[PDB]
Amino acid sequence: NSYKMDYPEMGLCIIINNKNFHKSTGMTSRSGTDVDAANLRETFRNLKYEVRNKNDLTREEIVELMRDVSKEDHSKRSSFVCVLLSHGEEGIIFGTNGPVDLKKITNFFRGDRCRSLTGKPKLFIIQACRGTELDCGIE
Amino acid sequence: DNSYKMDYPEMGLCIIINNKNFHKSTGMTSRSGTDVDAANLRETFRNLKYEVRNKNDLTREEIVELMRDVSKEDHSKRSSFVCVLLSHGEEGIIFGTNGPVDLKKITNFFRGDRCRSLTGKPKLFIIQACRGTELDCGIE
Amino acid sequence: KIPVEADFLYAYSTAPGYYSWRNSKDGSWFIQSLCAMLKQYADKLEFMHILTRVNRKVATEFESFSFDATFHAKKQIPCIVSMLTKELYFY
Amino acid sequence: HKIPVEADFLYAYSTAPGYYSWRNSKDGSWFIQSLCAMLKQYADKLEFMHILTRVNRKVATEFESFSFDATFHAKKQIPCIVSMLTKELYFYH
Amino acid sequence: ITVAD
Amino acid sequence: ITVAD
Repeated sequence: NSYKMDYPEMGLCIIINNKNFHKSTGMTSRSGTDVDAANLRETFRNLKYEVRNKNDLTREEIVELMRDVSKEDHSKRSSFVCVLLSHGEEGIIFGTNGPVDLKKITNFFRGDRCRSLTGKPKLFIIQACRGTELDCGIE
Repeated sequence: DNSYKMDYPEMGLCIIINNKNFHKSTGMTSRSGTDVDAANLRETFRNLKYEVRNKNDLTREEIVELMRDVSKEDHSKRSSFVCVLLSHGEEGIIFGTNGPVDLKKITNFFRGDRCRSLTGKPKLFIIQACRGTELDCGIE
Repeated sequence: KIPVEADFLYAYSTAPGYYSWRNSKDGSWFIQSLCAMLKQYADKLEFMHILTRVNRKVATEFESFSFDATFHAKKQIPCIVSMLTKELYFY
Repeated sequence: HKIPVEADFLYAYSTAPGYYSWRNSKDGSWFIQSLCAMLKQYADKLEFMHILTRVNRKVATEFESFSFDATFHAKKQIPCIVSMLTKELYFYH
Repeated sequence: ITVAD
Repeated sequence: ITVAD
């Protein structure tokens, strides 16, 4: 069958849009991510999500943002969506000042750790490098 | 165009690697029950009309070589390609009967630039193997 | 052109980093469930919906039974990894 | 009667494990560009898993890197669905 | 009985 | 022009 989607609210959509990093880090400013973050906002608004844009967070504001969202009462929402736009590498997202483990962010939403979301679809859209291999195509 | 062209003359190969017995020097137990799996896989994919080739208790050398040879056959008249690995493993790693093999190496034989007779056709890998040592205790 | 990594589908029997479970006489949870679900649906259903039904079966119907309490009452969720570019039907 | 704790997560990566992810300096990233378009087009006709498959085909077939750096030029991207869901997911009624 | 892989 | 993330 299908997940239940006839709850009162469709659910939260968190967009974390990091485009400017600290100089001490030496990764580039990510141009166009605003175009991304705005496209996301409009699309999920049409899917009836309570969209929340956040911009340029430290690796610690990210953890703490996510922890707060994990302890909200989701009992009347159908699903949960998170989008992350940033630099990365396999298993790792970059706050504005350095890396965060992906499993750390997601662990707040485990079945034992976020009861009001147990049994409900938790979606995670990640725009970030997962390393440094290049695909040269074929044909 | 939204569906893989599946009415090629053949469905394709279904390679089953059934590693049940490992050499003690690896420190891994025997995999009681895997024969039931290898046989359930055979009958099920024979009804889907694949050319199932069962293989048993391969070393890490045998597996790399089996995969290499299969990727060099002419898959021109074949719709898709299936491969089931039944074994111990860790993350990224599957076990021959004498040691670990990186998965990336089994699959890379079938990259779009490395096996042209399968370019643009679906290449499926079913993996029954452990990926680490964490335990899901669940939630009621 | 297409990416050399496109059109692979990896059907993992368990979440990244976790044990996978096998019954000593019946087979592994994943392969029992995959074969049941293909026997039932390979002529009505796309492949991802079959494997999603494999996830529900494993996730809700199996619970590990072991004389070693460390390994007992444990659960498994399978892991579909799709770099496929089209849908897949077995007819 | 419980369920695994990692169950009902979905991970929609923009790219395969180990690889660069491509973004356009004016138009935004290939993946999010293609995701929003496919969601606009198909979320009242298609189950999510199939939408992301279309998103795979859009990125796969229609995008190719353009760089003044020959190292990063004429390169491709395949996105990576990682589903631990247990039901189908529809956005309409 | 159930075992690990 | 297209850049790496």
